[PDB]
Amino acid sequence: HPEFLKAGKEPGLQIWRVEKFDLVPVPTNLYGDFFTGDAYVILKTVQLRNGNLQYDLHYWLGNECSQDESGAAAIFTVQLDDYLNGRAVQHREVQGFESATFLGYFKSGLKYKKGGVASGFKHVVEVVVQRLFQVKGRRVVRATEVPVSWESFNNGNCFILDLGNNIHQWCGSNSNRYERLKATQVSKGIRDNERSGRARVHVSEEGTEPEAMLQVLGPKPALPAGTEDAANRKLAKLYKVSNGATMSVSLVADENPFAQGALKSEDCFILDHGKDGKIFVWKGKQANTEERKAALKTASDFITKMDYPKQTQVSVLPEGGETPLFKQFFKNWRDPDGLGLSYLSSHIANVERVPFDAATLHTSTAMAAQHGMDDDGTGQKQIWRIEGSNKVPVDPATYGQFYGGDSYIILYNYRHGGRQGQIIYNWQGAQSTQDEVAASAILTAQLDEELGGTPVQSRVVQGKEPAHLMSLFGGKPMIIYKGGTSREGGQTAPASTRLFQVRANSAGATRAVEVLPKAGALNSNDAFVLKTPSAAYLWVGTGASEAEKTGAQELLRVLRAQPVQVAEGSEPDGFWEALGGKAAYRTSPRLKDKKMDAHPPRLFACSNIGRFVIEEVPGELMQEDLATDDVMLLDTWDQVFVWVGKDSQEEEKTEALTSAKRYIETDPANRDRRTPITVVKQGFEPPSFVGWFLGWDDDYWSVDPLDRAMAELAA
Amino acid sequence: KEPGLQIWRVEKFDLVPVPTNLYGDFFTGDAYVILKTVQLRNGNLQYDLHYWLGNECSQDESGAAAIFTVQLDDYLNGRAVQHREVQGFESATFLGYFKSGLKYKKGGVASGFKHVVVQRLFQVKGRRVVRATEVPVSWESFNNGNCFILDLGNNIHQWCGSNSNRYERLKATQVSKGIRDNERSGRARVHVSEEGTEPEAMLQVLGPKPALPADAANRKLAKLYKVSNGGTMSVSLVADENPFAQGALKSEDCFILDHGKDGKIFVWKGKQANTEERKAALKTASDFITKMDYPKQTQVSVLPEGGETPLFKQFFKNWRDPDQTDGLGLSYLSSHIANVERVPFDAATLHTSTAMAAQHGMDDDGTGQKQIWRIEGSNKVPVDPATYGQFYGGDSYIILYNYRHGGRQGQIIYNWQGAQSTQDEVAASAILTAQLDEELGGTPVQSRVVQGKEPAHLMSLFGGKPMIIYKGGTSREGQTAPASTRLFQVRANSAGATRAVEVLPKAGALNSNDAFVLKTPSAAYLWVGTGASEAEKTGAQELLRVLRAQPVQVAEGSEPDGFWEALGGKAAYRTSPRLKDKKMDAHPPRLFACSNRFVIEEVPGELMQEDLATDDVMLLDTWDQVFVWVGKDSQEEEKTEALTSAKRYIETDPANRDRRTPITVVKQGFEPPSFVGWFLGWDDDYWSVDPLDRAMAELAA
Repeated sequence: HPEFLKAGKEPGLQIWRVEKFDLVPVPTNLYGDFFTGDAYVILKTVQLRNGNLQYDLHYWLGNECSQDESGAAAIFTVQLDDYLNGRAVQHREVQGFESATFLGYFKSGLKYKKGGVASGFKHVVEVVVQRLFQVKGRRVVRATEVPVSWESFNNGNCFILDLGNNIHQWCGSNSNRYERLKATQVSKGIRDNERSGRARVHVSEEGTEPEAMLQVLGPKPALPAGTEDAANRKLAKLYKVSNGATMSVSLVADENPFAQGALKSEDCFILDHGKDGKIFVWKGKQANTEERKAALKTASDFITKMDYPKQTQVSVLPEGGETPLFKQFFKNWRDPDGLGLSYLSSHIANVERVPFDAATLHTSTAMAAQHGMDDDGTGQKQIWRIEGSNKVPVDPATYGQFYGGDSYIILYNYRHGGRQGQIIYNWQGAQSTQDEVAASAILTAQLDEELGGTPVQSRVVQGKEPAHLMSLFGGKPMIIYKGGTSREGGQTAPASTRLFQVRANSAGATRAVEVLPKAGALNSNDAFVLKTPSAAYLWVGTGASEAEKTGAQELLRVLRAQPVQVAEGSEPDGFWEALGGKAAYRTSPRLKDKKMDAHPPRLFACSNIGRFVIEEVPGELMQEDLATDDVMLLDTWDQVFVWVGKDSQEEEKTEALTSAKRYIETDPANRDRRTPITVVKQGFEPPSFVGWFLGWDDDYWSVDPLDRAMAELAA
Repeated sequence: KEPGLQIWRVEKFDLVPVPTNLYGDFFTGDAYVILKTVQLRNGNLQYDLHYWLGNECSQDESGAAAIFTVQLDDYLNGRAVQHREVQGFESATFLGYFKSGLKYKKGGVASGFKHVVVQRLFQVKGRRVVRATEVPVSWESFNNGNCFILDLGNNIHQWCGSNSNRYERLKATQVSKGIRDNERSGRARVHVSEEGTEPEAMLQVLGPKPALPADAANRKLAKLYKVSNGGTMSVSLVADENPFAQGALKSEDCFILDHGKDGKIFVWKGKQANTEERKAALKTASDFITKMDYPKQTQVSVLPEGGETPLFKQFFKNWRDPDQTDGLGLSYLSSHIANVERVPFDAATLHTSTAMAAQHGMDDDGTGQKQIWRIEGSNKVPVDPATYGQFYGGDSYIILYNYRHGGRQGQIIYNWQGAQSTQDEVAASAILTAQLDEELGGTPVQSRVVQGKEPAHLMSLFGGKPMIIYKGGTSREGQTAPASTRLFQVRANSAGATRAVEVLPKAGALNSNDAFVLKTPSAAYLWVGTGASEAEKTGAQELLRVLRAQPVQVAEGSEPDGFWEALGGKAAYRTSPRLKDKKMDAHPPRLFACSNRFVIEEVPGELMQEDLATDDVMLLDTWDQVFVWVGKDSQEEEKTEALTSAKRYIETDPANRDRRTPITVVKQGFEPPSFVGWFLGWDDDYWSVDPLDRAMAELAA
């Protein structure tokens, strides 16, 4: 096709409308307008850090779309992918049920217009206009063209009466303030993109309609009320498809942590997630082109076969160009092989990576975010141990040591930019008795309130310490003992033979974590420390580095022993006697600075009818999307931030921790239950949260966001 | 207990709450218990338990109140600092709770009067501590130096003597206004007047007006006794002379720090003293007051081991709490700085936060225009700009600095006095300093520095190059030869900048916190202690570039043995870590008025611009520096003794302060940022209206 040669040559967005089995370019100033009676093809091109080009191929089906118009669109998708050499990821998008990736392409929102080719309508920028859009949606904004009549309105939503030179935006009496804010975007969209600027926008609500409005629609009658999932979404299954060349499927894994090696390069599989709205088709590199080219028809037969809604999202992925959300259904997925990985998520492609440099940290929110460090860790701090129902100050000589039968609270003073903040780390030991971890959690909440509700609150449980917590002790390592307690009452005797993994972080800080002394608790990239009655070893891995060694060295200074250095694979035998054998340890290195590519951040909104629902926020992360009446989650991989809007309900405010946990337990990746949670208050966000938002503004909430909008680009 | 302040009146062996809007009214016939609760930055609660005794108080409710305070100190786990307060003689801490002064009312429980048709008369005395005493309704109560209030209920009549002072009339109006707002819930009019303008209402009740009427340098020496049997109490002197050894306080005993010549005695309870003896600390202290024939009003503080107040601790040489370099704060947090937000130093943002400037002694980044002269004979000689930042200890210099902070510029004259300069030359620099000041409008700040105790902001004036301070010799030209082996100490400030001070090359002159440099005939070391960061050793590097020698970097504890011999051995030095950030906690800033016999009076409570009296000379004692604020209408003698007044404040201090402490003279209307930044609520236009003219207008009526 002639358009295939214009396609995917630069990074960007291309949209073609399927027009009697031809691809016809949509005018760029009109991207995001779609005709309900038509089908389209969308190609998104991402630059790949290493200069290569990556392709997301969508087709979009309108509700009034003909069955030949949708078939043409699917044919073009298979054949465009083929022109780009199967390297692309494909998406089938149905109106109103589009995927998060697609929705992120459209910042001003989506508009669904009445008509299509069959009825003789076109995108063509002399405007005699009389449309009406019903605007709905909170994070994803959709304006649906509707009949121009009061019977189309309701007190819940915002409506737009487009009269050409004047655009009338009208807000329901029950329209929420933030919804009103999203609707102003579609209006300026009409003003700036369709009218090239020369048009004026008018805002009103019930009982304030201008005469222009009342002329077109008539006297206003009385209006009814608006009408707006669950958290099953953890389980998934996997099938092997057959006879792409009439379809039969074989179950290949029934629970969810999946064996990567069940993906045999000679076949095609279907990752089923239909109850959360998604199915994937995985194409083996050596599957026969008859089956590779029927992937989408395969997918729809499978959707019919299990009786899922026809709106279900479908993607097809080529072996080796898999997406993070596909890869996360599998145990320990790793690429067989540069900068960046398989897939670079579009919403984070624009982010410049910033390596760690401790001198300029106080200057970069991007460094603070990308490395999880609010400051060098050298500020003032206080450390307590819970004993019954009281905080008991820790012996300051032992700051940096933590016993796993205890629970601690650490109040820490951070400075970044020229700004002060506080963090309250609540560290919950693995054998801390349940009455004490609970008291430690309540004592943490009270301390936060006694200090004005502004300190960040971070729950950590032993073994999954956040990076910033390790950097609090000078250059000394955080030492984490398996059990026992430092309370004056019950000193214990430590174990016979003990083993300490000593890992380091982006900043050079170390933590020494006691693990069971078995050979299989070893990792290639860290230093370790064994202690027998006889001798005291300092083992060091091929991937270990010096600060792992400097760290493991002063651990032995505390354990009152003296080292015997040992390199990997070149071990004395009294050593691997001291573990009850030899087995195989973890050798595969760590993602380090590729963690952001493998697990990009994700922003969700979350709510509690007695059921927990989460709705993901598409696109680049923007402060604008932090609704002050909402509770949001920012899922880094290493940690989950919970951002509490000032005007959220107090039942949701005090559940913040539980919502994060319920989010983590229902994750289809089988997330570590110990993953740290960090609650953060609107107006007091720490650097390691704001760094992720290009365009954070510190006075943003000083003027109300809706009052700004209805003026700043209004008049 | 949350934070806040709670007052109960002791009524027939019972604790009865005082209505909170009447806090500050005390019946002269009653006794009261007062609990001040403060929050400690780490969230913890800190308790100050006072009981207060009116002059007309029975010995029985005065004993009831003492029972209630020891028993309430019980409920709070022996953690509170306790105080006995006697009418007219209350501690500074106590008086800082009552912003509008105290009121001493006639009556008590025995005569049947509570706090709950009015015709009383109050006499108002006092300038920093305003006390209003209820007096008989009659011209016989009046005099011409004080202010009086004739409370007629719906009308309140403030009357000012002709010889009363303008700032006293100011404090009287806070009393009047208080009565209006608190006792009459806003619904009353205050009527001010003087002699001859008495309204008819006043002359109707008082009749026709007849013709009317109109100690320091001791506080330095104290002693310390051991207490047994607090049965019949016996004591034993354990130290007789001011600076006390922390060790003398043993945990099994109780001690009485005796400052009776200055009106206070302390009781210190150890953790391991038996429990009867501790509950008797009030009674112990009283008998000690009897045995020594001290006035019955002598103030009494009882402290628990580990929660001692910073005044107490300053009677000891180098108090060091066993644990705290870590944690927020220390033993005690003085109530008046308990609201102060703590800025850490950040040079980009310094020009915005006067609070940062105060809290670290830095009026600006140290980079403005400067001129430096050296004193030869009786003249200033411009120093070689290429040698700026070097100072010889046989010279004295003057340094005129141009500072900008906020939107505004100001200037500081530093007068550096070398420790070996000749008396005539150092005295001449002081005369010349004050002359450079009079010539620049009288407005610059003048700061006197002695060699070896240089203030933080001065050692920030020289790019990133350190201040180098050689012990002897002279920049004038006759320069002589350096000593064969020389030891240098390199300290850093909170702004990163550093200062290199030559010391005697010995062992006790090492300091774990600092970089050092030692030039022997042979080699050249760069000993870097455990506590020294990277600005300390990048300081010590260009001192090696000026001495034109080359280094052999040595860390602490692990030193080649020719190092220790170019010293003459290895003796014991200081390992202590310095307070740095918690300095403000150990030594909170106090504000004083002085008059030169030399008398000083502390100003209680939160530091308030309002307390800076235009006809006064005031001392603001931060710890690293004494400010003397000079009121634009004080008398010329007071103005010209400002330096020597400060110098006398320092010699007479019980802390045995360092005689080399910097002194900084400051003029009303021209205060530097590192001074205004201690007064939250500072206003530049404050003096653009007479403070009494403002207050008698819109504040009152």
